Amino acid sequence: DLELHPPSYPWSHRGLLSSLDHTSIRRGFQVYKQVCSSCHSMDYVAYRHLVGVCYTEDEAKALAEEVEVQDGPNEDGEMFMRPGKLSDYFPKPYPNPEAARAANNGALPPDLSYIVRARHGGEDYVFSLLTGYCEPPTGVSLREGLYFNPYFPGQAIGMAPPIYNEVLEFDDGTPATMSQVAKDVCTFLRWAAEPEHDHRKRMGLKMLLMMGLLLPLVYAMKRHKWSVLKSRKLAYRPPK
Amino acid sequence: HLVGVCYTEDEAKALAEEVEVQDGPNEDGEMFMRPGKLSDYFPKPYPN
Amino acid sequence: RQFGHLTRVRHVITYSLSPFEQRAFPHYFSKGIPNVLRRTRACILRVAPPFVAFYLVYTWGTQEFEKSKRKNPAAYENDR
Amino acid sequence: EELVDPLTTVREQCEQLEKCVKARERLELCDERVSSRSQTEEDCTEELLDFLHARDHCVAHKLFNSLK
Amino acid sequence: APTLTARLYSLLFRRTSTFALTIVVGALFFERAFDQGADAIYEHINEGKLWKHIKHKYE
Amino acid sequence: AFKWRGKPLFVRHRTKKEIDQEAAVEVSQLRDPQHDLERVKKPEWVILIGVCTHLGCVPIANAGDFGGYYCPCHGSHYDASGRIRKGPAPLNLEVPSYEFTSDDMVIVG
Amino acid sequence: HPLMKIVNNAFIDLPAPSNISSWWNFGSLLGICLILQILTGLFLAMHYTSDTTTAFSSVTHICRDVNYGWIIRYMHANGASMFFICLYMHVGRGLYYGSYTFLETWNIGVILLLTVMATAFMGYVLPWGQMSFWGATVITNLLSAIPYIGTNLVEWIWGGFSVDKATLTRFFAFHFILPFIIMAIAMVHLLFLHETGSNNPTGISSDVDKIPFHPYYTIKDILGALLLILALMLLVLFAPDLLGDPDNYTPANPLNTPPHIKPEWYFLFAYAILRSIPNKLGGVLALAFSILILALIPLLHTSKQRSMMFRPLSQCLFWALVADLLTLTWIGGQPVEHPYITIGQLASVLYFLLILVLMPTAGTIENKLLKW
Ligand code: HEC
Ligand code: HEM
Ligand code: HEM
Ligand SMILES: CC1=C(c2ccc(Oc3ccccc3)cc2)C(=O)C2CCCCC2=N1
Ligand code: FES
Repeated sequence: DLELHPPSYPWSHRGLLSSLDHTSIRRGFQVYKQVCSSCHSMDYVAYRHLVGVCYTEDEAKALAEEVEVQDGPNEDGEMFMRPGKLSDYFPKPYPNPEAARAANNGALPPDLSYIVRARHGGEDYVFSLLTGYCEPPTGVSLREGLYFNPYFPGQAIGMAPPIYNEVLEFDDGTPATMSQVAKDVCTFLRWAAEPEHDHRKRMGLKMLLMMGLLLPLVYAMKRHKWSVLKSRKLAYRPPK
Repeated sequence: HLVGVCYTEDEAKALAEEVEVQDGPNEDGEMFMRPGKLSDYFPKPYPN
Repeated sequence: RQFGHLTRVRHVITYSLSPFEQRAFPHYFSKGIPNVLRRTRACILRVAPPFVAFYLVYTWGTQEFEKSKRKNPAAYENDR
Repeated sequence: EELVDPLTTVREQCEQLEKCVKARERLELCDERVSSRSQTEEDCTEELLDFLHARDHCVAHKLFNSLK
Repeated sequence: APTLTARLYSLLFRRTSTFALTIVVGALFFERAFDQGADAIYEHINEGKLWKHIKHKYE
Repeated sequence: AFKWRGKPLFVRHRTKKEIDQEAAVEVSQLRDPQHDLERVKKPEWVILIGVCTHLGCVPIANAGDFGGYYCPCHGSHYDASGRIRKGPAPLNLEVPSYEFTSDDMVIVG
Repeated sequence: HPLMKIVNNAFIDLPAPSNISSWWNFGSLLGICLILQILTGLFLAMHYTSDTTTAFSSVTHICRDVNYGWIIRYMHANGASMFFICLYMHVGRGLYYGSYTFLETWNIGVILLLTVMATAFMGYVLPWGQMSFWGATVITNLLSAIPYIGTNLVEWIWGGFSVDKATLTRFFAFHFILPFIIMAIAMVHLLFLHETGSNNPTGISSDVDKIPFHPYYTIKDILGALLLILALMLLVLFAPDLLGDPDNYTPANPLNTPPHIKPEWYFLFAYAILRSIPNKLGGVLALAFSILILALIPLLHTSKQRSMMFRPLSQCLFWALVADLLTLTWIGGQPVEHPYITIGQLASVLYFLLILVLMPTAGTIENKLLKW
């Protein structure tokens, strides 16, 4: 019943004009697909969103095609499966929340689309949750289905450690260590929650530059106009 | 909707109860059937 | 309420100058920074102490909240 | 071949620091307290969290230097 | 001698008719100039991290 | 837990040992003084509106100190009959109006 | 020509005072905020849907898929806050400089505040996140504390026995329209102001020294508009989730209450005054009176000087009232535990004591010092 606030991990995309690491997103997606996809929903992303961010259109289409998803109704009046497409949203692991709580010890694995924006701390919290698994100290006797992680609010998380050294292998030939996985997937879950992130900071730069240009120019016009009054000199001259 | 128009509450409830309709999800995470009720809309003949 | 019907003003003379004839920023850092400072000295005593008092109550209250959140030495100590 | 995570290097490097080992001292001192008592309703979470907070602050300072 | 800024006033923006033509054309050029510059600044700030830098890679 | 009138409806079948446990709890000790019997219509089946009486906050069952539930917001602990034990909450959990149609079906409201 | 003459006497050659500080710029900014909320809001409603099935999906659809939908959303969401910052400046200015002596202008003001509070509250429900749902469920239920009809009043408001799809859809209808009632009220706010003229920082009749609104205050209000835009776009582009709560990105769920439950930042002072009193009805009446006491301010005025410019005791107590509000805003944000309960209790009493007891006495003493 005590708080443990995460630290300030210096991300690639931390500063005011600092963009997302699209190769790290690329790997971070693979971490979702390979590891987090089997348990966790990501309802508000489709394979077309990946195009021009971390993958090409053809590459992203191939990944959609890999998985098979429902479509219909057909002419007979029934549903059938077909290979996925750019327009398909990412496959949900279970049909509903009750199937999740059935499958996972009465615990709902939450949707990872907005998880960074949904929790306090964001990537720092998600990273410290993933990498920060440790043993329960003397006194802390947890029950069935539970694991000790200190960064989680209740100290007793219902999630098995999801990532460990070389749980997957990256296509670009990067050393798949536990903290490298955590880094990449958190860099991806940022993008899932805030895809506007790069474009928004560019607008930011352009806004600061343009405000830097205009504010003195407008202030100069204000001063130029008000000058008449600000320099004026009042002389009282009554008669006798 | 039938109650107070053409039937009583008890009569209308019996007719709802005659037919069986879907409800859920349950705790296992799946759908099941149950006898109909006043709040159930009339069963659609086909799914689409 | 219009220019002409506002009020009775007598024996005043207003000397003005065209904005193109005069400067926009006349003695800005020269005369201004002292004037800004003077204005700051005038107000500070009236304005600041409540915000200081807020800061004291703020940090203290957060400090005392963190103290009360944490463990205490009477929790089952000298009591097996 | 077996692989190694910079995390485990940087964590042991950061565990060197005075405040880390001082929290670690109180954690160990708690562990023996809770162990030596007969039956209690008490734990050593606080001191683990003090330790981890002091450590992971330092971890974050130089962990990402190793990662890409 | 005709000065620097007076030479602009005299021929470019004395009339309000040409004043606007100057602004419009100046704004037309400014847009190309500024966007291009601030894009390049943002892209140099964020070197190698955007898609356009790693696009040749997978294409 | 059920979505009833938008509110959580906590129907609770209590184990034979747990039923007379709450009967074994003494009546003048509670902030809002009530015996278990004056809250329940069938000893095994107690039902409650799952809303903390301090401020609207959904409790969690099989949690807290006693056998009933707990409130996350400011730590109000309840017992298996729904009665308030630990503060800062003022009153016992609100029992709805209900009756049993047959041995298997129950109706609330 | 009948319209231009209205716009002349309004904005072109309206005689303004010569010595008006930047504290009078907030009026024009509040209109710019109102127009910004209207224009952004309209474009959000073009894609937003008010059904509990689709409400969340629609807001995320805007951010993700509607071209530049995100920038419109956060301009609405942070502009809402900028509107409120501007309001609290605009209200305080009048408290300081004695502008409440334009009774009708001020009392229309007091209405304008309340309508925006209702607008923004109902607006916050719309996206249908946890904090939006649970904010409504908490704040609305307060009315059940009313003596004899509150429990009915609440169910009528909701359209059922809880916050639900009935409530959300009407809350959208009320949001989309009440801004226009606000703009209508605001034109009457201005209408009484031209009757009475405008105030200046000295609190001394500036008929002797007037200047035409244009070109002076036109270019000044333009300058101020850029500073408001800057402040908005800093929030929108660098810190869009700063003032907002994270829990509202978790879709709403009536079977699971978030632990740290609260309104948005602009109601936290009033939320803290409500929490101060333990009795429910008392908490509601104090919550109400915290806002509505603004209407008693012109009756509580005592000093023979109008403005606080020449009034030390009043200035200190005014700046105390600001700090005390910032204390209450802080306390409202924190949970209801020690020591925040006692700080909130004292802060809440201090709030009403400054307004009702002290600042009038200060003015009365200030008179006696100057032989009044
Ligand atoms: C099951 C086979 C899982 C895999 C693989 C992953 N997660 Fe998970 N996660 C799971 C459950 C059952 C829960 C609920 C835990 C609880 O007790 O509430 C979770 C929860 C999370 C959370 C939320 C933590 C919180 O503050 O509520 C996050 C941020 C999360 N999970 C992330 C995550 C990531 C990044 C994974 C792979 C890369 C991952 N999870 C795998 C079950 C399972
Ligand atoms: C005084 C004027 C207004 C204020 C203060 C205001 C305030 C708000 C606030 C605080 C939100 C929640 C933002 C969030 O966190 O997501 C919101 C949402 C919304 N408002 Fe407004 N609003 C105003 C005017 C309008 C108008 C005039 C319309 C339509 C014409 C509009 C349409 C919406 C819509 C559709 C949403 C939901 C989408 C979203 O959440 O962003 N608003 N409003
Ligand atoms: C939508 C919100 C509001 C709008 C659009 C609005 C608009 C205006 C405008 C345009 C002015 C003239 C400019 C100025 O002097 O600042 C003004 C002045 C004033 N407003 Fe408001 N106002 C709003 C809210 C309020 C509120 C909430 C109050 C009081 C509770 C109020 C009371 C006043 C007073 C007293 C003045 C006189 C200013 C002076 O002393 O010269 N207004 N308002
Ligand atoms: C009438 C008036 C306005 C004013 C100007 C334009 C307005 O309308 C607008 C609404 C929205 C955007 C722009 C203008 C409203 C009030 C002011 O600023 C001032 C500022 C100080 C002098 C007195 C004064 N009087
Ligand atoms: S709200 Fe349940 S204890 Fe305060």
